[PDB]
Amino acid sequence: DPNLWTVKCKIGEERATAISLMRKFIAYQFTDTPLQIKSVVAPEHVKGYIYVEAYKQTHVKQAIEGVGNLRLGYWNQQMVPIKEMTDVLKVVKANLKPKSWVRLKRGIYKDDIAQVDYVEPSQNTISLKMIPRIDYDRIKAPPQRLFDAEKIRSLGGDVASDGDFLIFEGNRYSRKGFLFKSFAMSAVITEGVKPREHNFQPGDNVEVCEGELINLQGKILSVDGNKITIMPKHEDLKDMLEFPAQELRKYFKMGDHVKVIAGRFEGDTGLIVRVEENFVILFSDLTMHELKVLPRDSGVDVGGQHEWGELVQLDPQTVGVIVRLERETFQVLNMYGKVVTVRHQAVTRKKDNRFAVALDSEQNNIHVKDIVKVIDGPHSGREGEIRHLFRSFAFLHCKKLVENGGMFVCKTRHLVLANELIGQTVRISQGPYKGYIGVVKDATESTARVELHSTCQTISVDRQRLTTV
Amino acid sequence: QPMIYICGECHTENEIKSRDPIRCRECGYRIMYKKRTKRLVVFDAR
Amino acid sequence: ALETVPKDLRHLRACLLCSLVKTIDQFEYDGCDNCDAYLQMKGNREMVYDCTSSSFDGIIAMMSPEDSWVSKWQRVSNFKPGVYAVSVTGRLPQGIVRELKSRGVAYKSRDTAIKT
Amino acid sequence: FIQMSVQRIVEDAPPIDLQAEAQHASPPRYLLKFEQIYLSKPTHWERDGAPSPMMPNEARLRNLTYSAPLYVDITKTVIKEGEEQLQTQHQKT
Amino acid sequence: QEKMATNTVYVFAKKDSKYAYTGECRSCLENSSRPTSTIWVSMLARAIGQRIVATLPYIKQEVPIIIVFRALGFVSDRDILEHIIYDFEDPEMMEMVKPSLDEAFVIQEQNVALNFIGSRGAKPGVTKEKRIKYAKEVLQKEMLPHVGVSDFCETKKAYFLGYMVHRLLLAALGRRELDDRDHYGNKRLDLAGPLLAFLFRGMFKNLLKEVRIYAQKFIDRGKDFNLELAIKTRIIS
Ligand SMILES: [Zn+2]
Repeated sequence: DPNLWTVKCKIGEERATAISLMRKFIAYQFTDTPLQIKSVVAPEHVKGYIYVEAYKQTHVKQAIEGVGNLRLGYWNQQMVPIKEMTDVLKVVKANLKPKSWVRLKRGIYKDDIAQVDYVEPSQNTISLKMIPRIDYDRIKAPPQRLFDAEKIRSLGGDVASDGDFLIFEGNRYSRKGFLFKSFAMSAVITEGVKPREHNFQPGDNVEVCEGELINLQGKILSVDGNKITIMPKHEDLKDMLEFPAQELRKYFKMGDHVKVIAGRFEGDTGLIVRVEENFVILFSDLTMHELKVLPRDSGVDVGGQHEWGELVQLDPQTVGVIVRLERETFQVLNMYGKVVTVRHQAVTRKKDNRFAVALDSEQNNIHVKDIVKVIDGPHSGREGEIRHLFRSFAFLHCKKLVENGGMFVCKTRHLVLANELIGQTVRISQGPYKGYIGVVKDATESTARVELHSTCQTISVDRQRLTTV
Repeated sequence: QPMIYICGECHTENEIKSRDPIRCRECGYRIMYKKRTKRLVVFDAR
Repeated sequence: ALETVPKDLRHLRACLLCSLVKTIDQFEYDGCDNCDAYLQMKGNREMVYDCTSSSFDGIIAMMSPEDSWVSKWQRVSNFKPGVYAVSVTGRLPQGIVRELKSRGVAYKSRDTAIKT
Repeated sequence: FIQMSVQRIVEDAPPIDLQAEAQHASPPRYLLKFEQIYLSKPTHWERDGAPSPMMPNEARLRNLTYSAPLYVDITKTVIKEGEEQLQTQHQKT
Repeated sequence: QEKMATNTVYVFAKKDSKYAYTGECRSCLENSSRPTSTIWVSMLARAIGQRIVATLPYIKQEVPIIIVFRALGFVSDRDILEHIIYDFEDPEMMEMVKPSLDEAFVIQEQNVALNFIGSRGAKPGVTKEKRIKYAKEVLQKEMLPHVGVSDFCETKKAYFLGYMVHRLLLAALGRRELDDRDHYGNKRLDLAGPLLAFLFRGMFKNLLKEVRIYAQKFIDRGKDFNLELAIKTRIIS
């Protein structure tokens, strides 16, 4: 049987090389200079070089003569080894739900939270429910805002209304203030959004969830991506076993410190007071406000209308942020910095302006999500993330603050985003240097340094001795 | 504002504005010298 | 001959039966250069779209299949020299396969890909 | 150097004959030989005015390269088929 | 820039080496593209003793001079000695030339000597007739270009190489004295002319080897080509 020999080729022009060698084979197959090679292989995904099937290297060299595209493999050839010749012709070929939330990878809608309105059965795209970032073709010759169909009908351009549904500016589809447009599944980020996966790190205590090895707990020695071959050291066991990720879970007796790796709460820490079936409850270190999370890692009140951290209208003039959920009431941090107790129905849910802009103490533009330092007022010295803005008020969050679930309120002006004689030709009119013309480099209340035009020296004299030109 | 220059070849004072190619309106010569300044110069004779 | 060889890179299609890679002009004008007598796609474009593939991986310029181990592994030793495909995505309909089996030609798949 | 050594260097270089990729279907070449170098005095301007000689002081001031263009005349003679030889000469290349 | 003079024979004696005396003549044609192809004719520094070898360009190992002459075309031995010792009545020359003669009494004809040289070549041929051609090319062009590169210059190259060997023997016997390296008679000065010639020659070859590439890229398809586009005026300047 003949063997395969690597011949280096021009990149991106390997298929054309095989076509030219086949034409060269048929053009000289009856002549006195025959191509004694057997086949030519240029694969689909192997880029840069092709393969010649022959019993000899000299047959390869005398067959590729006259081909310029292989001239970097003309002098020497390398044989594909015998066990590896089948590797030449060898060809190889959850995380997303309806009403879940993803993040688009590109565009102005890059990194924005978007709800999955519809999963396409062909698995090409998903319809996404968004909030548009558009200037309504007025500024174009931005923060998120609700789609005003009357405004885009007023401005005109590419607009087509079909009731609440509307097509605009490149087949952008919108309905009832929200966008509903298909975007590719390869173009969206399906995991870690939190408006399978495995995360195990050496040193954590894990439990065996199934098997004859079930209910062993031990600490992680090492980690791999799938079958972790987690090498746990179980209690009272000096031996290392191997477990696949799917067989494990992150256990924890009550009283140990825990971190929230991913979720609405991620970054927060606490001691777990009670562990339930897959449920785990804990108290945060910043605030004693309760938390219930899954073992691998709700946030909404009973009734589903409101959720912690939301902006509410307390009365016609006063806004606040919900900072504690109770069975009949909320605790709300109002815009003045006081916490009030109100019945769930006594406050109205307020539309948050995610695209709000304000000025900080140094006249910088600040926006929601910005990190600011507090430089005046009661919270001076603190640092926080802007969560909401209203008139002269900013609601901030800092996870280190245990009070009010980390929320606090500051005035925007208490925040910050985290001589005449100089150069004037003078004439010394008194003293030992009298009559010299120079230029004032530095000047004070008393004296001034004069670069003398004549000498190579800068000397200082009194301002009472100088007379300008 | 005027910034009168001097042609290297024909020595002709010719008006040039900012952001224009260095060209002499006659003789096409492309090297220009600026001028002598107007501000006062005081030299000791030492 | 040269009539089997494709003329350009655009619209290259591999056959579903013998993995013969030609352009759509050559399938329209010549049919299959190996087994058109069993398939009869010459004189019909829809027969070509039913009997050729739009997805293929790897090409082989099979010059002498009588003394090729690649033709032994790809099972194309008893064929004619030409441009062949390594992996072919696609399948004939059941009428064509049943008609070939009634003529004594069982349809072996050229999809030799390792699907996961 | 610029009188005779450049001439001998430009003339002793062998002519280049070049074929196709040994066939097309189931190949002629040409010679392209050149000689008789020409050298002109330094010149300076490019697509903005009719070219003018470079003064060395102007080169110093404008950080130009006080260089001179050299020219050759090439004779490419090409044979294809039928035994008909046509040679085209390009002066001042 | 100073350099050692070309086409002249220098007999030196380096202190610590396997050989005592060595005669070199770096050679150049009349400003050819080939660099200084330096050839050394050396004498070992001590059985038999005092064999004469000649390390050759594009040859990995030293080659005894008599093998070089037989490869050059002199089958006999009297003819070879006629090119080295010019007066046969001097037996002191013979007593030192015979230790190199008796080293190579197993090569008697031109082709076996060509094979011997080709085996020592940097690119050893796989067959005999490839080493023959490689060594013939080396003797034709690499060795002693200044005495001539043509169809038949074997007699002139043999005369000059025998002169080099005679010069080495004169230094070995003490009839003459070793040439001085700092003697500025043996030096040459590369002024603007020669330096610009050396550099322009290389750039001109580089220009030609890209005109060729452009020509190939158009004639593989065979439509036509334009020498105006082929010439890359940037490279030389
Ligand atoms: Zn077929």
